[PDB]
Amino acid sequence: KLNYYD
Amino acid sequence: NPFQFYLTRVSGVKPKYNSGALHIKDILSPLFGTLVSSAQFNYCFDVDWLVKQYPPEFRKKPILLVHGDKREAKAHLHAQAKPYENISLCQAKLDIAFGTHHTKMMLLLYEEGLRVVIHTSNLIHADWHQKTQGIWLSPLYPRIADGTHKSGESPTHFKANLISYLTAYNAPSLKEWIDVIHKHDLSETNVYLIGSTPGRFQGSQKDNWGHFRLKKLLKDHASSMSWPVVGQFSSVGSLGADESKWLCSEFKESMLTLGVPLYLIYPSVENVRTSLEGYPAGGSLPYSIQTAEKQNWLHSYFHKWSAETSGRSNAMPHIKTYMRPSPDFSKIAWFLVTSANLSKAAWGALEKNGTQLMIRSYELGVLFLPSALGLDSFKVKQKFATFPVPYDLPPELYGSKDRPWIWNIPYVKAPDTHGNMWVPS
Repeated sequence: KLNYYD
Repeated sequence: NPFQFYLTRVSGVKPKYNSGALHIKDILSPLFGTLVSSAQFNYCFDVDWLVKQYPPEFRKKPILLVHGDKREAKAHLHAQAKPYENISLCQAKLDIAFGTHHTKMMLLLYEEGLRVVIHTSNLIHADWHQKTQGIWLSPLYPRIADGTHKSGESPTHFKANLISYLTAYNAPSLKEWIDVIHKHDLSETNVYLIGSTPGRFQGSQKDNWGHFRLKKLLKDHASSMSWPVVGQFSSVGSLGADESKWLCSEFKESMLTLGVPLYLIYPSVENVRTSLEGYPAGGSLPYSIQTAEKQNWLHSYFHKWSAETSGRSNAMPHIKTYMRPSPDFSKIAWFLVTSANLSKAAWGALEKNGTQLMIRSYELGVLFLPSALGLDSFKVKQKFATFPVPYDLPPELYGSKDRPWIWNIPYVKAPDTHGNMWVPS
């Protein structure tokens, strides 16, 4: 997961 | 300095504010040890970025990525890692819905010994650029001599507690790390480990994890003497229809244990709007309108982010901290830096008439207790024996026009630092 929004 | 608590480097503040600060490249530098192998526990990862933070000479040493990704997200992480032959992955089981593997920890094995780093940052460029984040650095733990009989244990039971935390993953690649820890001397450790792991915990087992773990430590290793509780975080779970369902009942009850005003610190929209990053800082403050509208009562406890003491008022917090200051905020009974946000998922919630503690997630923090240094309390270092609190005290209440940052609604009436609006979609 690259960050919180994907 | 007995605390070994550091903030990450912030780009775009005056150099004096980065002098005691650490970037991940500093942590992984050859000055810290001759690296042999490493394990990186985290939530979000950018592998290409991560590999570049290791010094070129160490870039080909084995790296274990401990993550919680499933299905497609797991496939994508494996794909980013594939190019790097030296990288293996460990998928932490998340058997409970809405759980995350949220722990941020580095295990660093060197020729000269072992280091444990427990911190608050995701392994992605933006978490280490312009945010307020915290780091605890263990000492360099030496290997226990080839022919000697020692436990390598500290008075805080850190070695056992860490092995127990890793043992709960029930993962083959972590058994090798458990064996490595067994071989080292962790006796110099002066902090207590506080972990969460997914599960439903009954009887004696309740004290092992989450807020009951904190409660147990505060009961056993703090002495009692109106002293407020401060909680500071970057994500907010669904806490229930009112303050008595969890926040002020089981959660505050654990936090105020020793041997009461509650301040919660969470960025307002204005804090985010005028930050170094502007509105995109909000990409790391994922409080949703769906959650917020269920619990408007919570917002009466909210206080602004302000960090003049560390020159970080414009560096939005991704650090999470909990502490117990005196009524005048000049000393504290204890301080906790952790990955755990203000959620039942992270801290645990009581189930089945209060005989069961349910935790959704992996979390890890370190507790600083005065008793571990032979003291009764710590004095607060007013400008970042003396504990470096990274934000200003006392915390300032939201003004009547302030709102909590909520990441999935638009902000289009005022531009941010970079002249932009925020329109999620």
